[PDB]
Amino acid sequence: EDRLRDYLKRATADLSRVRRQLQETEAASREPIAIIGMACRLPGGVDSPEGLWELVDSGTDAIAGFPLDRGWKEAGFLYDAGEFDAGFFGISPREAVSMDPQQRLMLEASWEAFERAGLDPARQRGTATGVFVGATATGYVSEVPEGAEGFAITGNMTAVTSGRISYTLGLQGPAVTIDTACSSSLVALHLACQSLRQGECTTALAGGVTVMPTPTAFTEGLAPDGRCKSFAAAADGTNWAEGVAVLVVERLSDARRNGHRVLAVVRGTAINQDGASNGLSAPNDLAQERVIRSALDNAGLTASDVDAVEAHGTGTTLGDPIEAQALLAAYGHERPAHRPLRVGSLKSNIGHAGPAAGVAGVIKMVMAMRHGVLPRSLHIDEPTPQVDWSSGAVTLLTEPVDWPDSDRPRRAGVSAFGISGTNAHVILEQAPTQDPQPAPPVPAAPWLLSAKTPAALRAQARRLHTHLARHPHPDPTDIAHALATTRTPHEHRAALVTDDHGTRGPALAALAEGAPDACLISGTALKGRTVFVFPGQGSQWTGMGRELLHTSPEFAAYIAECETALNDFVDWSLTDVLRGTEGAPGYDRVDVVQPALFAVMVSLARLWQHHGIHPDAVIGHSQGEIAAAHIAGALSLQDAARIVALRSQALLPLAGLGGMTSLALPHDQALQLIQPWGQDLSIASVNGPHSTVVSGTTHALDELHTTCDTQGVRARRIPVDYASHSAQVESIRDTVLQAATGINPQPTTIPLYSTVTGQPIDGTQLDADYWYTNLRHTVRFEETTRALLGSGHRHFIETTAHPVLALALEETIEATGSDARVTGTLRRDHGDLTQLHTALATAWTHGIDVDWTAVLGDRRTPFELPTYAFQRQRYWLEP
Amino acid sequence: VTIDTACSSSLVALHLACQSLRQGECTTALAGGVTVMPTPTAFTEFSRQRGLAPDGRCKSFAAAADGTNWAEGVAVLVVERLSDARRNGHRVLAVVRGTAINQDGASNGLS
Amino acid sequence: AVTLLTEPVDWPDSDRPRRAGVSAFGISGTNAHVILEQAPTQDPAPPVPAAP
Amino acid sequence: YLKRATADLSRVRRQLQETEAAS
Repeated sequence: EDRLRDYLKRATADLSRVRRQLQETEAASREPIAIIGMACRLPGGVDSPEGLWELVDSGTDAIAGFPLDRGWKEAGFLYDAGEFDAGFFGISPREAVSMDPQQRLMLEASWEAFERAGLDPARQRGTATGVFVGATATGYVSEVPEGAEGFAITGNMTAVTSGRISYTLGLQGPAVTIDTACSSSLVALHLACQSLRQGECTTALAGGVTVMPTPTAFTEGLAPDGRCKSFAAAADGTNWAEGVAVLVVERLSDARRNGHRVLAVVRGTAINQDGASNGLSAPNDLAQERVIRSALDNAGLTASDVDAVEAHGTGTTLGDPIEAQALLAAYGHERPAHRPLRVGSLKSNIGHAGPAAGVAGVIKMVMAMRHGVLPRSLHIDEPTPQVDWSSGAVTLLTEPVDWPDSDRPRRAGVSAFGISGTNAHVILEQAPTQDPQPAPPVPAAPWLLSAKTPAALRAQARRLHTHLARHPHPDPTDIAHALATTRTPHEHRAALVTDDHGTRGPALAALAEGAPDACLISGTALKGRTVFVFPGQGSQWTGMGRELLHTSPEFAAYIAECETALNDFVDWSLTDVLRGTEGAPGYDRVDVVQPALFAVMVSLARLWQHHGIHPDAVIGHSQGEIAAAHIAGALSLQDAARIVALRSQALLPLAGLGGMTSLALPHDQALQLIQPWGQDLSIASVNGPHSTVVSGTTHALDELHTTCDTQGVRARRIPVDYASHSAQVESIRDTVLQAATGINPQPTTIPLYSTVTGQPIDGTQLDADYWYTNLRHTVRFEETTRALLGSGHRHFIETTAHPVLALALEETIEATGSDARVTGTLRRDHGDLTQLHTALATAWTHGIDVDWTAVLGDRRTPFELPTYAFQRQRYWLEP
Repeated sequence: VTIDTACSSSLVALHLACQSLRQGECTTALAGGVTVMPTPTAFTEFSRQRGLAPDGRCKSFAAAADGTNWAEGVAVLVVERLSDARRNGHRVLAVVRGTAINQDGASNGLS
Repeated sequence: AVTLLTEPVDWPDSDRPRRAGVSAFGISGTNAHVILEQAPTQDPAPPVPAAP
Repeated sequence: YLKRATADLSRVRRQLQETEAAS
């Protein structure tokens, strides 16, 4: 039978899906963990992973004199350990002074590591992000400011070194500070890897920090010259170093799925104990072999699969031989003698960083893998004779060596041992080849930049300019996506909108110096609700929407819907009118301009919503209230299209008998002037403190313009031959009432602030007589603006083809003294994506939240940007 | 591993011991915590923050609650996978069926 | 339905196993909760003379 | 023929359940 063939096909598919789920679940406990971001501050001016690379690549010895600015011969120091941007993290100067520099260093480094992971650290709030820190308590506070005693408690708790990161960034995964002495940061990496492999966290920070505020570790085997001569015959002790090093890790399957760039992969990790060693502080070769083999077993690898080790290599006579013996036994056998394990130690460059040493070594090996070179380990006069180097294939990195990647991925071990006896070994593997579909570019893609202060914004522009000059970079759309989706929008904002070449660079240089530029938009961001403004007459222009119909599929879809709704009440095609096709009527007719403006405003409002802008309220002017009521959910598209189409056709009998004029006078003075004409004239609208429109018969208006010519009053005749909002629309009252019959006025989903009543209105009240009243009586736009400002509205977006009420709104905002701001959508002869992006970037600049993925695309090839330009200040308790 | 997550340290230590056993890293584990106050510092510092009960009693969930108070102690557990306790013939005192750790995140203050 | 133990209460073994949660919160924000369950009830040796 | 495919699925389902329970 045929049923068995159909049954087998669906049954074997279920078996294939089940076996895959079994394989993925079994291997989850040993899944590779992607390293997606890193950050560090280490001796010798190191403040980034590339700075660390440039130090080891150039064989630099960072050991130098003790600090002169701490109230205390050479060692590895962070001379700027007290430099912190307290303002950035919401910390007061009093709280920052009594805060342990280890906590402060872990905050800036963690923010940077998330930025280098291509993650906006602010978008990590509410996520299952864990924080694992290896740290020990130091003598920063044994003298603190008065009242700052509460801050001294949390400010010097080792537990808060991890917890503070989770508090400041709103992370919900566990924050654990661990202390396994000089193996702490590598054990924290192992715990972050276990947490990710158990599904406890989605992402995690793993790192360590060391600060020596007082001279103490130097008093308690030290090298006389202060240099850690790792595995050298002249090895005569270790020396201590200050530092911070953190990583952002994630399950490799999640990094591939989320499109994060993988720097390297933690293939395996293991932790163990020396156990019964010959003394508590003494290392154990058998236990170090056991931890190396556990890391290999966990990685599913053998000794010959690992090319190099970043050894613990402190430079002590006790430790160095023991470690080399364990490396010779665990890694030196069962491998080609001509492919020996290469051994080196970052401690020869900067010193023993204690809790932070292990992850500082992981950062060094990730950079060695990405650069394809194994750098030299300093001060090796000869390989120490306390080791039998002939008993295994293990060689020291006495000079730099190239690292090939043709045959298989580069792999390296990183070790960390402690005085308390707990050991850690991690196995790193090169990031796999990332398979790139090339999406098209978006024209005039805005480049966003922001910072907490104006000085910091200038530094962001300066650093981004230097970054792009020193590095060949991808297309401007990839840089735009990285700036808009991988960086936090702070208070002081700037956007660069241009489709030309040779313009973004000089604009950044102008932004860095504080000067203006044509493509540069600046402003301070705002709390505050948003209002979509829908004017009536005046926003149209011949050719509006035609560029957007060709280049915006979203706008084309909304216009098409508007066309389907208008067809049942109109004898023309909306698409044909907007495009100006052969046979279509133009905007000279009231019955085509009002329904076309309705569709442009509705579609531009839906387009703003598509780009992530959802209005808290909507306001309309005369006809504009039909579009506003539709967006408000009160009127359906078919019902709103009916009212605007039939109401504008009802106006036709009034053609030529009247008009409208704008006066630069307040309402009371305009009403005082209009008196000698009685019902022939009416106050049509009151838009601002010095903007009133008057409407009536074409005879009384010509006489009124003659009167305004005698008195010093600015008066401009509106180009329309209908007297809307005047006693004349009483002649078409029954037809205007018929225009809105058979409508179902529904309740509002977004508040509609009526310009008929000056207050919010229930959508069910937008009945036939309401639409007659809207056309007949004064548009109280200023009063309704004043009500919106009073109810917390600070962003007004005119969803129009050209700004009409922007000056009036700004005039009202100035009268009330509010921080509010106004932006349009398109301008006359500028209805393209360049202008749409300029309006979006301008609105973003004022503090409105734009979904830049809807504008620039969901995914692009990642582009690493510089990290935040911290404006650090000195904070050091003087003892 | 020595854990410091302040007043949740030993319970976080138990969570980690449980996960270490679930991942096969350990066959058996010790999980616990210890507190000795050789100096009177915790009393002088937290009473300044008015976090301590004047009479010294932690009146858990009472209307009269007016602060906490410090105690010294040591408390340890020996844990093992339930399947290994049954196989090894060990007497099971109780089972840790579920465990979890997390963060307050963005709370109304660090403390 | 959460009541304080203002007085001791008997904890019956019948029906299902006894279960209890344990909480520990910290000043640094890291929380912990553990769920304990009663030892399973599914858990003839002749003597050895003069057993030391 | 489908008895072997169904037998394999019954084994894999049990192995998936007991592996998840072990975690």
